[PDB]
Amino acid sequence: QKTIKKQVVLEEGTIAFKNWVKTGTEVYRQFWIFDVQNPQEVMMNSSNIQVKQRGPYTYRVRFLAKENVTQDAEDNTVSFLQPNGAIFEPSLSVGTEADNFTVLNLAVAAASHIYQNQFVQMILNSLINKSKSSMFQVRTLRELLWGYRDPFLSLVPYPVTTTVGLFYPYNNTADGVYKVFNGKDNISKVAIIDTYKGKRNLSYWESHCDMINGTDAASFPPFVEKSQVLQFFSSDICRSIYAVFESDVNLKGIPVYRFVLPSKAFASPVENPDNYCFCTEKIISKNCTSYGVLDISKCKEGRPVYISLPHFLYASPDVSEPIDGLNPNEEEHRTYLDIEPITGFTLQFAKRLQVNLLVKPSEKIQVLKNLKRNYIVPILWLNETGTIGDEKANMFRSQV
Amino acid sequence: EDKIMSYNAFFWMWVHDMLIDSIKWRDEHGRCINKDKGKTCIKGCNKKCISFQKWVEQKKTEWGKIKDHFRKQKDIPKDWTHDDFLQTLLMKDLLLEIIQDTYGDANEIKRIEALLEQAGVGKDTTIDKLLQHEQKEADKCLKTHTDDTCP
Ligand SMILES: *[C@@H]1O[C@H](CO)[C@@H](O[C@@H]2O[C@H](CO)[C@@H](O[C@H]3O[C@H](CO)[C@@H](O)[C@H](O)[C@@H]3O)[C@H](O)[C@H]2NC(C)=O)[C@H](O)[C@H]1NC(C)=O
Ligand SMILES: CCCCCCCCCCCCCCCC(=O)O
Ligand SMILES: CCCCCCCCCCCCCCCC(=O)O
Ligand SMILES: *[C@@H]1O[C@H](CO)[C@@H](O)[C@H](O)[C@H]1NC(C)=O
Ligand SMILES: *[C@@H]1O[C@H](CO)[C@@H](O)[C@H](O)[C@H]1NC(C)=O
Ligand SMILES: *[C@@H]1O[C@H](CO)[C@@H](O)[C@H](O)[C@H]1NC(C)=O
Ligand SMILES: *[C@@H]1O[C@H](CO)[C@@H](O)[C@H](O)[C@H]1NC(C)=O
Ligand SMILES: *[C@@H]1O[C@H](CO)[C@@H](O)[C@H](O)[C@H]1NC(C)=O
Ligand SMILES: *[C@@H]1O[C@H](CO)[C@@H](O)[C@H](O)[C@H]1NC(C)=O
Ligand SMILES: *[C@@H]1O[C@H](CO)[C@@H](O)[C@H](O)[C@H]1NC(C)=O
Ligand SMILES: *[C@@H]1O[C@H](CO)[C@@H](O)[C@H](O)[C@H]1NC(C)=O
Repeated sequence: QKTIKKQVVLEEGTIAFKNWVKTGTEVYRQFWIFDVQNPQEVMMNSSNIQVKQRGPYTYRVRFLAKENVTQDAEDNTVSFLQPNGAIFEPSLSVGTEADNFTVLNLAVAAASHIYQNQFVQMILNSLINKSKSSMFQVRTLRELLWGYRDPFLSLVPYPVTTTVGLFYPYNNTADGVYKVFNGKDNISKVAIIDTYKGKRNLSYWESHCDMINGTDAASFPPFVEKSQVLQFFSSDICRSIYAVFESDVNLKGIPVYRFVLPSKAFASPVENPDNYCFCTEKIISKNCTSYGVLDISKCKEGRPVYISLPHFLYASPDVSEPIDGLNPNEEEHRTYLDIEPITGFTLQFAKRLQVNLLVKPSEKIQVLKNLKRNYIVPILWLNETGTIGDEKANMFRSQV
Repeated sequence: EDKIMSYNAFFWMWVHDMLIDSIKWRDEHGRCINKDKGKTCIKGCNKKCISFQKWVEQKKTEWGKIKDHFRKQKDIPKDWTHDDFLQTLLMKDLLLEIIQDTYGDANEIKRIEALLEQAGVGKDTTIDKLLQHEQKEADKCLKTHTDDTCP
């Protein structure tokens, strides 16, 4: 408790500081693509989307040390930018970054979603057809994930971003500035985010749903209880969320607490009244009664991105209704963090999310004119995971 | 602000009907309104050159009012003006595509394409260029067919 309250502080020389600047754990991000089996049946006859999952396609991520690390002696905060990098692991993958898949045409779904002005839709329709773009396309893994110049967007006469991709941009970018408490003045505050980009709120959501709560989930304040709700901010889903105690687990001789992401975080205001301010509209959500999805369009420049759990785990039956081929499994598709309760350090985790795009019918865009319903289209799902190294695990029980 | 129907519906209907009327001037009174080099005054054509001249001014005025409501749209793409917007929309190839998609008459498109080709199209848009061309044809009409009973 005494040696802990000092080696847990985020300042130069402590065990938490070295592991904070650059983690001893190798982090991998595995992708599974939802390969569309009946693109023409969906486009022409408004049938269900038959998908086959293809993966894993594995990348080593979060291997870069934190940058522009600057302590503020006044408020006891420490600032940084976390640089983004992904290195492909052919050794750990089912195929090459060149593998082809039939997937939703991202630019078509997004432009149709964003531009509702009928004169604009008429220009866009002409451009979609001149570039012979359609509701679905064939893309390599490298393109779908990291970016491609869209042939339709390239023709748009008003300013648009012509490069499209699920994680475009990624390399050479950095998430921040994060300002976190170093815990010098009070250990119960170590690593909790003070501000992210100079604010305490995201300006994405209304009321309490906009708050930046907790740490980055790489560690939590020390002396964690089983009764504790752990709050944490995840910039990739653009909101703060929480984890709750599940079971006791032994990781390489280290007694840890397994915290999970509860289905309730994903519930509608019908099951969970606090989630009202995560409901963005009243049509797709069916008057805010659908659940297990998150419309993050406000943080994605208006693009109709919907985040969910893999295979729509913990989701409303109406959300899964238009897709054939999914098989949700609690054990397989949930998110969990294994936390060492004394230090508060995350020694293992699996962050499992699915990326979807909503596509609606259109009166003017011919390529979406035959649609008879809206679709929350699963694009891919991922498992971002890391486990403590054997050496670090034995160094942990000895030095801690 | 409101037209007989939605602004979008009205806009294309007006554009279509004016293009059709421009063709119907030749289909009905082509003995008067033509591009024939041979400038011989035809009896009773003067009257028709005046009605055609009147129509051009009526459409020029109607068009001004339509452009004015277009410039009042509050959902146009960012960093793009209402005029670049209008101009893109009325460029010959897109104009003919929208008309065909709405009316489904390919031959009507053939006639319009011919009319625009002969107008130097095939005060800023295609419609404006055409209404300017129409003003010159009705002026040429009156210079040839100066009197209802020539001379
Ligand atoms: C990241 O999360 C993935 C999804 O949970 C996970 O893959 C899944 O791993 C389990 C094994 O742990 C596989 O299930 C196995 O279950 C029985 C019993 O051994 C076997 O009969 C099965 O054939 C299978 O091997 C899941 O099938 C597998 N799911 C998929 C879609 O691949 C990853 O392993 C996690 N990543 C890391 C590196 O931990
Ligand atoms: C890890 C969670 C974040 C998920 C972000 C996924 C982003 C998908 C965006 C696809 C691009 C669509 C085309 C853009 C066209 C336009 O903006 O007009
Ligand atoms: C020592 C390495 C630490 C790295 C730990 C990163 C853990 C981040 C956990 C965030 C989980 C929340 C996002 C997933 C939500 C979802 O499934 O939709
Ligand atoms: C669409 O439905 C019809 C039957 O109504 C069928 O003949 C056709 O093959 C279907 N289209 C596709 C692309 O599957
Ligand atoms: C971080 O540090 C570098 C040092 O070369 C500096 O030039 C740069 O401005 C800093 N980055 C940001 C985005 O503030
Ligand atoms: C990102 O950077 C890594 C390391 O330099 C490289 O292996 C990878 O190919 C890059 N990704 C893209 C999409 O260029
Ligand atoms: C993907 O398709 C392109 C175009 O047909 C092809 O060049 C490439 O080889 C394909 N990928 C694989 C893994 O074969
Ligand atoms: C330490 O911080 C927590 C909030 O993180 C607060 O509730 C607590 O009262 C603080 N303790 C002291 C001794 O100031
Ligand atoms: C963040 O938003 C909540 C509104 O729910 C508000 O109470 C809080 O003061 C805001 N934070 C700051 C520092 O503006
Ligand atoms: C953030 O924390 C406050 C205080 O506990 C809470 O009222 C709010 O609902 C939380 N917001 C999110 C989005 O978790
Ligand atoms: C459903 O929407 C209507 C307004 O369209 C509203 O009266 C009703 O209370 C909403 N129901 C719920 C439970 O949100």
